[PDB]
Amino acid sequence: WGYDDKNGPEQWSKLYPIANGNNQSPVDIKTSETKHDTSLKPISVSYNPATAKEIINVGHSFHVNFEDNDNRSVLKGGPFSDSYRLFQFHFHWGSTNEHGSEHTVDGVKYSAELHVAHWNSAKYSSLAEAASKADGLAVIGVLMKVGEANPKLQKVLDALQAIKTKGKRAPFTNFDPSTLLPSSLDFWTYPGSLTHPPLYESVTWIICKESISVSSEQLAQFRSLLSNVEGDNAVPMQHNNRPTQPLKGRTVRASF
Ligand SMILES: NS(=O)(=O)c1cc(-c2nnn[nH]2)c(NCc2cccs2)cc1Cl
Ligand SMILES: [Zn+2]
Repeated sequence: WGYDDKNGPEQWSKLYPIANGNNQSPVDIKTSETKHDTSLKPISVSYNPATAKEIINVGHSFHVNFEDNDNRSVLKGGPFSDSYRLFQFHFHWGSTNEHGSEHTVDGVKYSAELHVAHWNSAKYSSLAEAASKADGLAVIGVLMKVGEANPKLQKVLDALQAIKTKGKRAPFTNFDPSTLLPSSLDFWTYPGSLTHPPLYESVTWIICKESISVSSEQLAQFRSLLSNVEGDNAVPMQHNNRPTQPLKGRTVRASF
């Protein structure tokens, strides 16, 4: 699976027919159609930098994975009664600065998007159990607007040189990804899906109102990762953002 013409978002529905389901992600958030929900509590994140484990080139992207054997690193609040356990963060980007976010806001496309992913450790005992459950996953999305270089990305960007080709992996330790979140945690929430196969409709999306910055040159560092395995002809990871999907009657709630 990838973002090419023959393995990309338009091809996913042949093995994953949920791609055409009613709770698919990402979406365009129309702010005139959001419903302010008074019952939404503030997002609370409390992550232990010691849970940072590994950075991996997965061919179409890179993932930073976390130790998830215990509740050292948790998300609570917002729409949730259950505590969610941090397990990964990653980014999405586009071929040029003009697009690359997954979510849009009032049709506006940003240059990239951060995803911070968690699984419901109150109700389930593993990511594998949680992955397919309607209440199983919680992902914070942060829209990334091209502009000033973001110094909080530095450890992540410095690590990429050790995972240049598909399947390379390296230790990635002592990192608290709450340092990447915007200063305001005002958010939108809706019920949706993984944005990559297998596209399970198991994700409660938390989309931050406030963007964070990224430079043109930092985006170029993402696009210079290689989708090929070592020794093959180099094939840059140009883009990995899924198009926005129909809301199909879902309501986006606003904390603000
Ligand atoms: N983009 S996203 O909706 O945040 C997302 C994307 C992926 C992905 N992207 N590439 N490969 N996997 C993912 N992988 C881990 C899994 C969890 C459960 C089953 S597989 C988890 C999340 Cl939440
Ligand atoms: Zn993602």
